[PDB]
Amino acid sequence: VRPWSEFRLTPAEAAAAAALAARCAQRYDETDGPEFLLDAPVIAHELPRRLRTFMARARLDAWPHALVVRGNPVDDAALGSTPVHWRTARTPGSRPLSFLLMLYAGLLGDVFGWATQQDGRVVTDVLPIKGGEHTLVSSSSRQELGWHTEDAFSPYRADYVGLLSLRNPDGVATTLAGVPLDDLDERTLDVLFQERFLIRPDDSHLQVNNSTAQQGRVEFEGIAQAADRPEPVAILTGHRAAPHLRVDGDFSAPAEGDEEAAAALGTLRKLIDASLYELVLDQGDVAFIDNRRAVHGRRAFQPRYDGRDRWLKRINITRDLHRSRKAWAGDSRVLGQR
Amino acid sequence: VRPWSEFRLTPAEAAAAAALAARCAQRYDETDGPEFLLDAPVIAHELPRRLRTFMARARLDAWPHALVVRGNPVDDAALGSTPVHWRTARTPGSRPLSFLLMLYAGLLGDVFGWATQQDGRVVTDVLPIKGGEHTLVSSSSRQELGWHTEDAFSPYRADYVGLLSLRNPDGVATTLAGVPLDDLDERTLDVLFQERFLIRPDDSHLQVNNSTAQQGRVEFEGIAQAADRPEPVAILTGHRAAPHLRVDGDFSAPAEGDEEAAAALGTLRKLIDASLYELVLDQGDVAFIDNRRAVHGRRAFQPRYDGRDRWLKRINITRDLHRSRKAWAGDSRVLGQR
Ligand SMILES: NC(=[NH2+])NCCC[C@H](N)C(=O)O
Ligand SMILES: NC(=[NH2+])NCCC[C@H](N)C(=O)O
Ligand SMILES: O=C(O)CCC(=O)C(=O)O
Ligand SMILES: O=C(O)CCC(=O)C(=O)O
Ligand SMILES: [Fe+2]
Ligand SMILES: [Fe+2]
Repeated sequence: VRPWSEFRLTPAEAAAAAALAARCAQRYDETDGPEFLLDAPVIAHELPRRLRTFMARARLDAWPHALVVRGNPVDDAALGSTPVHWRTARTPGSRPLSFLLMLYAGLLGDVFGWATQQDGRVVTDVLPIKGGEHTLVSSSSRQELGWHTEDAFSPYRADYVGLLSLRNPDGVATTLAGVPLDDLDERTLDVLFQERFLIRPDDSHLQVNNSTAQQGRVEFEGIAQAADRPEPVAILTGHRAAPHLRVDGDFSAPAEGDEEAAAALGTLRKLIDASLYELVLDQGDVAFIDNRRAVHGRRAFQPRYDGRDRWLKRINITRDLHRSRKAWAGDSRVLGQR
Repeated sequence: VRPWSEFRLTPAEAAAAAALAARCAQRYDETDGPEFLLDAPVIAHELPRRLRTFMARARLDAWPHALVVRGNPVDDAALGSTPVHWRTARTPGSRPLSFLLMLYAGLLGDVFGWATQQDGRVVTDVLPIKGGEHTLVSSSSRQELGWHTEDAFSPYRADYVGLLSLRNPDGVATTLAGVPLDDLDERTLDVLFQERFLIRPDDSHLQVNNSTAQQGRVEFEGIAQAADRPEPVAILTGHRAAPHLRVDGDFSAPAEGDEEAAAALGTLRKLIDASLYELVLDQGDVAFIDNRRAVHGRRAFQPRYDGRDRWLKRINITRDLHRSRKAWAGDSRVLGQR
């Protein structure tokens, strides 16, 4: 069995999808422009029908932790070297694949970015940054990226996180875990459903991990409020037989002095640690991780820094953009508050 | 200006959409079968491109209370007489248009029904029922159907309510109103955002307005719990500059003894009453009402009972089916709890 839903493109289907993305790259200036943001969901209707059927059906299944699409061709010579930083990572060689990721994402929902993450970009980059090996952000390497709900601190966090592997020569594993419902006793479950936990914003939302500019500066103040004064929230929500999950192994805490909540979180930690499994995104594989059913991370790896490091394109997806309307900057798709 | 977003099909576009719906009616046994429920969203990708662009873009706009599509051809001779009851309302003449409504709905989200409403049907019927002129349900006529959020009692209520006019010879108006934000003072607004109100299920969820059978019987018990023991909820949620609305003019009440909450609800009533406007769905018009931004109703009218009464097909749409997973019966798209 597999805890995720998987689809493998035929070479013909993969070529057709690539051709469509290349056409988009020819017609539009960038992926994050207002034009392509609006058009991509409709252009995505031209993708191979079997893939559209998979994405429409698999999203509605009750069980999978992710939707995985294998077999998108990538030519390393055409792609070029892995960027040394996300700032300069919008290379011409990676451009068609960025368009491709957004097309696939459009079949699942409304894409968006954060003003406080990688300069408000919608399509972001995951790659190892020299000197940042032992950090809590996606550009880490030597230190394992601990399991987490994406942007757990925020009520506007994605429903799906898309990851497209541009290259991964050494097969470094993405980690995943669902709610450990087979082992959570009812008392512990009861406590996890109560608003007795604190969840602060991760380090990617700090100014230090963004470019030196006034572009999207006011949104960093809302990150500070979330870090300094986190209101108590629940870890589990919804149906007790299939709960949605909101937790971060490195940024979650119990409400101050609440030892019963602490015990529940401690138990949850051990159960997620013990059930954590691996998904290897080989070059050309795309995963859309269900950010409500599963937490995810990335195994520790030794970075190369020789031009062929592991490199993913990444995108946040929500089923309903209007859920985050308080955090809207304007007509843009870049979220944040004060 | 218009408070809703409007689209008029060209005759060619309308004919193409009709042709697609007719093809679906030929290929599938019914609209509510598991097959067409799953396929309709992908088949909808074959609708006229200008319409798909409208639906993709208009849904993301911040302002409209509804998305209105004009100009679907309807032949009264082909359609046949208006049914005397919803039970027998799945007539061959109305079948293609039911498929059409579901195709359009598939562009906006996941369709669903309620076990306690019209025998769990996904595509439901709005028509006057003889002897039921002065009721609080959609089959009323002589008594105005007061403004309401659809299924306000439930946290699984639709994001969009679709209404397709099969006929409306006397131009009876659907009523609509947004949040009266131009007139709500901040104190009143503050109170409406607090969990100080009760909202009970409407009369369409009662057993008396469903067929005599054991089909979907356990779900009526959850309706009783909502009616007997309503937990306090808010009327307004989300962004204060653009709140989402949850209210029913005939089923909302303040929390017991809460006079400040009562004052706020009383004020809201008068402001919605005063700002209520009309939308006439002529034969062939389809409206997708934003059930979070607007309340809606229907003007009082004199029923004919001569075979040509006003008749709509209706459908509930959610942006995320998994929001209601506690209320899932099984793999079906019919909601309810105990
Ligand atoms: N436990 C954690 N490391 N949480 C933060 C995860 C990494 C973060 N989502 C980023 O893009 O950098
Ligand atoms: N205030 C009201 N009348 N609320 C109930 C509205 C009618 C209900 N949605 C039905 O289908 O019959
Ligand atoms: O590198 C990976 O596979 C996971 C990256 C990740 O968790 C993130 O960017 O949020
Ligand atoms: O008849 C109309 O136009 C409105 C019907 C309605 O409000 C409903 O069926 O929920
Ligand atoms: Fe992540
Ligand atoms: Fe209604």
